[PDB]
Amino acid sequence: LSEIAKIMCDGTSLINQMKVNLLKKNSRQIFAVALVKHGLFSLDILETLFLNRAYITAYLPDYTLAEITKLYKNSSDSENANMILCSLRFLITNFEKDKRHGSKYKNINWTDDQEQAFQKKLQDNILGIFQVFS
Repeated sequence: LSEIAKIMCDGTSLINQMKVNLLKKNSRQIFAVALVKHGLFSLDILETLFLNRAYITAYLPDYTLAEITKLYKNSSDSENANMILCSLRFLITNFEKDKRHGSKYKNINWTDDQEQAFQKKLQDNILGIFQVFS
């Protein structure tokens, strides 16, 4: 209810309505990203993450401003801070996304197939992210 505690002071009764929009209005990605960096990459939990308010329009945009902020956490004991994000680098498309490979991405291991595949995919959005950076 911290959000409910935050939304309450955020304005009276109509706040419950603005609670749903303002939830993802800022970050549906950084929210995911920090969470994806926090513990779990599971899309089902990601659904259950935003299912606590009010469909896939949240997970649709999850593919671009999104990918950027996830790369802004890179900072031995912090060696996995890269790994946790490094695993978030492998995972991508709807085929690979919609399935339990989302929980298998963190199993990295990394296929030699993708090694040339996502390099094409990151280079697709490599320019867009800097358009957000710059």
